[PDB]
Amino acid sequence: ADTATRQHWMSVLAHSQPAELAARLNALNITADYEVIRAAETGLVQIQARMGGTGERFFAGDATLTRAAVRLTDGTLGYSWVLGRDKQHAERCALIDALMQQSRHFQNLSETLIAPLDADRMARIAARQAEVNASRVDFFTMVR
Amino acid sequence: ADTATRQHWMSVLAHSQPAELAARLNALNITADYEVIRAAETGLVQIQARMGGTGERFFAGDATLTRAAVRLTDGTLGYSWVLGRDKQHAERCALIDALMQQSRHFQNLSETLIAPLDADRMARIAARQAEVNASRVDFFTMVRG
Amino acid sequence: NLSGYNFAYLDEQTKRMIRRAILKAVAIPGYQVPFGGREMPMPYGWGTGGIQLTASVIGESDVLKVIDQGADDTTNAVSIRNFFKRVTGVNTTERTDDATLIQTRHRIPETPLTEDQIIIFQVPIPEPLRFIEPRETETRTMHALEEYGVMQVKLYEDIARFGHIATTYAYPVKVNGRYVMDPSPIPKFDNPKMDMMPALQLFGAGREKRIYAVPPFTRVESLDFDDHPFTVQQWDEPCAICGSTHSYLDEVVLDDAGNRMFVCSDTDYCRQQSEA
Amino acid sequence: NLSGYNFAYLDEQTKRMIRRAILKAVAIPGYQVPFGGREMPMPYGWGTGGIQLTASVIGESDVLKVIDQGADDTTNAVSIRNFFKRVTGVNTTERTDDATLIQTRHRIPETPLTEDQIIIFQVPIPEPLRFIEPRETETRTMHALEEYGVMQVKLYEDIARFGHIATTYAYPVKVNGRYVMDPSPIPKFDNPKMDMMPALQLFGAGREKRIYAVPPFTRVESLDFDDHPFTVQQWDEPCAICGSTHSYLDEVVLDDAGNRMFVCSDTDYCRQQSEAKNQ
Amino acid sequence: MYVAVKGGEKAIDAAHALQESRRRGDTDLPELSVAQIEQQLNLAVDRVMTEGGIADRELAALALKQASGDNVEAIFLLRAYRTTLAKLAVSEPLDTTGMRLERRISAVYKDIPGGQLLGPTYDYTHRLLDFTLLANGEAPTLTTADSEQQPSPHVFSLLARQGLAKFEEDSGAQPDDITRTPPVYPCSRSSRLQQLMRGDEGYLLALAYSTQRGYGRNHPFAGEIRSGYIDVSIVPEELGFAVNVGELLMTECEMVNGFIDPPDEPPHFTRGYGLVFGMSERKAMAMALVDRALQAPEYGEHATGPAQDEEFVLAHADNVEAAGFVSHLKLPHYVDFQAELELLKRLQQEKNH
Amino acid sequence: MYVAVKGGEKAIDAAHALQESRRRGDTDLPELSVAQIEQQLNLAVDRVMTEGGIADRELAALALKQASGDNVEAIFLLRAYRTTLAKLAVSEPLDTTGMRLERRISAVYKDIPGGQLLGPTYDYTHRLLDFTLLANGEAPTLTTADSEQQPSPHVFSLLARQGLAKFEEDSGAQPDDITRTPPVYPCSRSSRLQQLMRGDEGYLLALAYSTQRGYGRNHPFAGEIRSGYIDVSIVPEELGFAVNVGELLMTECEMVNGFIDPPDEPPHFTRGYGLVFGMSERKAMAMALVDRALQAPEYGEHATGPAQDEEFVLAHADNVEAAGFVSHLKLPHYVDFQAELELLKRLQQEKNH
Amino acid sequence: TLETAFMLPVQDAQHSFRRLLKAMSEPGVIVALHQLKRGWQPLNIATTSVLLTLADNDTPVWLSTPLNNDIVNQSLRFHTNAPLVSQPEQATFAVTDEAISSEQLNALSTGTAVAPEAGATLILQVASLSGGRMLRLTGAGIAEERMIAPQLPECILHELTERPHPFPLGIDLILTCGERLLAIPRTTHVEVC
Ligand SMILES: O=P(O)(O)OC[C@H]1O[C@@H]2OP(=O)(O)O[C@@H]2[C@@H]1O
Ligand SMILES: [Zn+2]
Ligand SMILES: [Zn+2]
Ligand SMILES: [Zn+2]
Ligand SMILES: [Zn+2]
Repeated sequence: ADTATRQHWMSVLAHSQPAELAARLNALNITADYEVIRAAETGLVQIQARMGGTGERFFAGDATLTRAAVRLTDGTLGYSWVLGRDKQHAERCALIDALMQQSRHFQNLSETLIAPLDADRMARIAARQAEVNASRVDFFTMVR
Repeated sequence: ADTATRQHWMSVLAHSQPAELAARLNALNITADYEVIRAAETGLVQIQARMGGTGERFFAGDATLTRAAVRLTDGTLGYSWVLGRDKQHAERCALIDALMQQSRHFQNLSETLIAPLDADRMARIAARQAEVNASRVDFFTMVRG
Repeated sequence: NLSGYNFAYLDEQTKRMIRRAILKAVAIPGYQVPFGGREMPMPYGWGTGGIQLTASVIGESDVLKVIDQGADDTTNAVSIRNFFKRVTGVNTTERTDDATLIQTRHRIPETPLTEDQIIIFQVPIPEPLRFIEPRETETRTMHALEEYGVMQVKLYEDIARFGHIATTYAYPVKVNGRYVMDPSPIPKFDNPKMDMMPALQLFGAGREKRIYAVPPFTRVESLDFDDHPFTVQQWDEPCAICGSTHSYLDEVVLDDAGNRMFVCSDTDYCRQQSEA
Repeated sequence: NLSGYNFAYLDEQTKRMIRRAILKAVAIPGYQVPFGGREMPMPYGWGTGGIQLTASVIGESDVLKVIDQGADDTTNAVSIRNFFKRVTGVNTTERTDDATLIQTRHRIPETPLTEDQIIIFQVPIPEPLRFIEPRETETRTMHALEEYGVMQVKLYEDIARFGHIATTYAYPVKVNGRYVMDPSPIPKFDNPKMDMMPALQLFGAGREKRIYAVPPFTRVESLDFDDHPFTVQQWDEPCAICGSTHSYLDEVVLDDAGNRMFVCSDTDYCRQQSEAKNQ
Repeated sequence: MYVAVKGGEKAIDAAHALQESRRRGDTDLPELSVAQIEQQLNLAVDRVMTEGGIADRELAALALKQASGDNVEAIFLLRAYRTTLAKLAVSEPLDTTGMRLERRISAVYKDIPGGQLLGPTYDYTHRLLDFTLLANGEAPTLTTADSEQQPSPHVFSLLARQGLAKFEEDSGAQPDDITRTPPVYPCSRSSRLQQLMRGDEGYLLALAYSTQRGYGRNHPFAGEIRSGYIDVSIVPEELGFAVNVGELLMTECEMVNGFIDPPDEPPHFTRGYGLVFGMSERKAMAMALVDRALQAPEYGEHATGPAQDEEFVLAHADNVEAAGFVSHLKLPHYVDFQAELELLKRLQQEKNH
Repeated sequence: MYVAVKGGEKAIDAAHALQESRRRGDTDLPELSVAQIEQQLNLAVDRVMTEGGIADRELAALALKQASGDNVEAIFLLRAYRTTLAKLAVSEPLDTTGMRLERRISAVYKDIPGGQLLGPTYDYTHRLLDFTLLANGEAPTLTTADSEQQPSPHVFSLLARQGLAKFEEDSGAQPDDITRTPPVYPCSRSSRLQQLMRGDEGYLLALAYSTQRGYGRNHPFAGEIRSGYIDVSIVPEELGFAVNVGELLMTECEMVNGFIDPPDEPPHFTRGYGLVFGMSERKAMAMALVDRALQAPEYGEHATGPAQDEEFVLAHADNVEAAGFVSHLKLPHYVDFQAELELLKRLQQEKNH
Repeated sequence: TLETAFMLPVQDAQHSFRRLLKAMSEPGVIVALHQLKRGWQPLNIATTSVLLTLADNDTPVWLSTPLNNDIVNQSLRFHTNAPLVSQPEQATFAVTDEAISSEQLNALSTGTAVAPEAGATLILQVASLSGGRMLRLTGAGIAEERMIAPQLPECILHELTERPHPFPLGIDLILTCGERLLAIPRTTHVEVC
């Protein structure tokens, strides 16, 4: 069932900020010899939407998507797909994807890299939700 | 001070940039006492344009117009209407108009205030026109395709 | 390489697809090979099919020669040359002799095309019989059926309607003895030049997205009748600059009252003659 | 009490023109009087016509009541009332019977209006025939000649298709036995309140540049057929708050399951019924 | 029992606070100035000046900054500000023949008096994003030529003196003012032009493009595009003579739109006119094309396409009205929708059960 | 049509230099960066992203900067830049039920499960020009509330569970892609929606306004407006499982339109749909309204307004095509006009000797 | 010299318009305009208030010869800037006294069927708002019935009772007596009892 965990940490990497991810990865002081089998390339991802939110598919434009791939010494392949055009960010995400598949870095990086990034993103999301919910319109309230 | 001369110096004042007018007037240091008949008021001027440039009139929108009127101790009324909203500029233009209506300041300001401002505007026009002419073109077409 | 852009301004997927289509077209001379690229907006009308081919086949070491109606001074030709200088950085020349890639609109250069050269023609319409057959379903199959007599109808009736063959532009040809192709609206004067040319000719239509190529030393013959052989009217007027009347002459307008003059369309050959 | 702007935010020429328009409208009950409407701080289609009418009419001694959807707590009503407070500094009330000027969007107060009260309506489409005939160049002549048969044809077609008249709000009325007038986008439930009312009714279409009015004690008759009379909205439930059964109710979906509660649109009347025991 | 409570004002105030926070954006960046928008986003400023109705670059830039770049919102801000100000005067009709030309081109004549002048333009440029603009830089030093400007009479003056066109002669008629009175269709050409100058540029551009379908490949020609400074002057009553109050950068397009043969008159080229503030060349050309299309009733033509339908074009041309009346659907409508719901429930309960 | 022109290289380069120097404006002011434009002029970037077709904030801001604030030129730049990019993947269909809401409103009910979340919006602001923006200041502090999002089911789900409307079911049909094959009319609804999302905002706004005023009325109700972040997901070939690549800020509009009486089904409401990048919602509302208008063949209702005309609406909504058409008319057509001159002159001689 | 205007032009004009609107929407009701303390003689208080609160550049004003004084014209075109016409048919606000004639009354503008509001308003100054013929009023603005006995000229009484101009055409009449004002719109049914 490692697919779900790999999806989780890949999404945490992609949704991260290049500044946050770069700073944390530099702080970790963790690096293993890797080769970029796929150079970080920024192209398009076609946006697919649904009529009425649930109906037939239609095309709703394109977004910028960057992808990179890195092979570690032992042959583990790490991939990345991040919206935008930050190729160094994509390379870092691919490197972390490769590292997280090694038993030496899985738990360590989950405790030190992925979980903290997810927590920071959740914290800022909650703050934004508070600011937004300040704008809610109240009509009725239960009274005992 | 004929009507043409008053029109000339009023146009020169209006086209003068507010900063240059203020700086040159302060450098002149020829300051007198005057009573603001009409406090500098900013409103709108309705723009009349012509169909094809020469036909019947229509209204091509509006532009901001700041008007001011001034009076001197000797009863000379000065005025200014300038595009924009700079009230201080409008009242200053009215002041200079009032001052130049009288021979005390007329010749002096015409020789050392209005003429330098007009010359500066002409120099700016000439520089811009030269750099624009740098893009003058002469296209030659070809028949068929 | 222009910053933020791919080399030759095209994504590598469109390049690869157009390259595959070009190879198929070369293997099938005269056949309008379809390719399924995307829609690309361009300011100048010329380029929907020619700029794509040039971007697909242009390299860093190529020397590019952009031609509009034979001329290099044309505004569109200069714009396309500058565009390829920006997005590829290639060298550009005013001489057909020193050029390795010649992108042209509706004109073959007067100078003979030598080996190791590719000439690219913008094709507004890649199938000549679009003026007769509205539905394309029969158009594709009739090529295999070889039913090329239908396009002979316009040639037959041109003399009836005018007394002479006036189809001096986009005159249909039969290449390799098999495939009826319609080049760009090049003049009848240049149609002979396509017969067994040393260079590789590429034809690309963008609004229809069809590519066809003429391999070097490929037999292409004008379509006509034995009783009315394909002939090019000789020019009895000289060029106002160099005088020589051995080259197709275009018209340049000098005033607003209709005054004009004839000058060699291929400005490169015109300069070669003038400097002689 | 103005913060730079003229009283009621409008210059005297604009208010004088609007006042002449109002007088003409009162003199021609039901007819749409064009006026030189100006662009207001509220976007067109958000009540600019009603705002301009109130600005022309309102005085320092007036108590303004602004309700949208029957409530003073609506966002648009809050904004309009706050704007008028900034530019006029007048008294503002939520009780209809205590108000002098009442500006409403899509609701006639449940409480009957008294003699000296002026109620001002916000109208998106002043023309009752606009949907049958989009062009004003035709509806102006249709009103000039009194060729209202097309509205009756529309009602007939609704009856034929559905067996019921399809129009539910903005239900066209006949005013003073002459003019087919479009009311505000009020529910047809409120249509009977316009008949022989003792209050002056003003209708401002700011985006469409039209003003019309119904004088006090003026005949107002919703259109209908003899065999298909005029009927009003009715709910099988009373109000979930005050237990009322004669007030225009509205749905408030509570949860995703599908549990509903019907409560009065006219919140002032709802409060009156709640404080005075329950219905 | 769900007692009603008040949360409306505290809702809108919080919403506006969030909107202003979004406007300011990230605080680590300097807040862009109104002057920067005026000097560098000059085409947005030109559009806002043209559609908002006030030729005041600083006001248009302020409206753009306050609208978070939303051009429609800035246009409506300037239009609402128009009501604040008082009409101090009315200028003399503008004289576009005395323009100080930033740009002057013609697509019909090569040798026009005064010479062709491409000026500042995006024409002939490659639509390649300049990624060097992602960082600081400076534009190239400007080339210079002769500093003198020759007289530049209108191209249509030449066309009229050649009998191919009709000179537009003022008859002294008083222009219509839609800002004073509501439009009354059919409209005079002055009213149509005034409305068009306020019309949304996308809508007018689409209408002009649709007018192409009416005819074949014989498109109109830009008889003359002329962008430059026009002197604005007024005749104040305190003086009685004309006073030069300033100058405005304006673009004037005269489109040659083909020739017609009026009865008992020699055929001549019909013309379309467009006048915009700033260098809004595309808007001016669209205005000229739509003006020519709306000239149908006076040429005895039949409306073939919406672009030639006067009421449809003019009633919806105004950006402020369309934007307001489309956005107003965000207003609550549960009273009206409840009336719809009741009818549909009754219809459902009778159609089936 | 196409007139070959020679001899303008120097003048064209000088004109481009002039245009770039004017875009930079007065060098005393700082250079308007791209991060500033995307943060502080966010609504212009929203429109340019939606119409151009690339949901990249920085690219749209760069295109706006290059175009000197012109939205049509910026859209052209972004649309052209889209050609140099490789299509790396196709996302999973967006699930707007998972949207992280910045704003959510419903005009069909007074209150709904989730609440009327105004969020950032200029609605209810008094459009009085704010002159304090002529100088620097400080953005207002944001009041905070419960940092939670309540279940916000789509209002159309509520309406459909009552039988008053129909769920939009997925038939599995492959969406049409105009970005690969030019549209052929009549075009499926997916192609229509794709073209509507790319249409000029100011033209679809006017078409929607026309429908509102009675030119093809559809009795619209803003059933729901949502603005928030939606996760984008792909299924790479290298892997086999869906990965999440980021989130996009988008606005979705679901219109409740007039009900119909199907021959063998209970009466129910119809519905339009709109979906745009960013928080520019009037574009989404106009998209929904024009979508419902163009659904006329689906519902078998004959068109009575221009907005119900599919060819008219869709063939001219593209900014790039109309802008290119208008720009062509500027190009030197000296020869073509000379042909017209001769044609006109003969008519003058024949009808006037 | 020129006659003065409202002491508080904004507030006084608002109050005068509200009184006039009360009178117009409820025909037969007498209202007092106590905001201007001295009318422009021959013009009384109510007529002067009406002119000051409704007249401006857009509305031509015709003054009957008995009321067509010089100082009144000066003050009217100075305070309101309203055009002063010489014929009744060119007027938006016609002003007259008991000496009105049938020709003048019929010359006024009744509007058009498509633009009924493009007509004229007759500001009539009467000897008294009581003591004349007893008149019964029914229509919009009147709950059941109203009784008023203004001293009207025979021509104006005929106009009111017979309405030669069908609705929506017609002139809205404003009877004025000193500070008191009564209004009869074109939609009011008047009989002489
Ligand atoms: O044109 P305006 O400014 O006078 O707007 C009047 C009315 O038009 C819109 O439609 P609505 O009735 O739903 O509510 C809005 C508004 O109250
Ligand atoms: Zn030669
Ligand atoms: Zn209740
Ligand atoms: Zn509505
Ligand atoms: Zn052309």
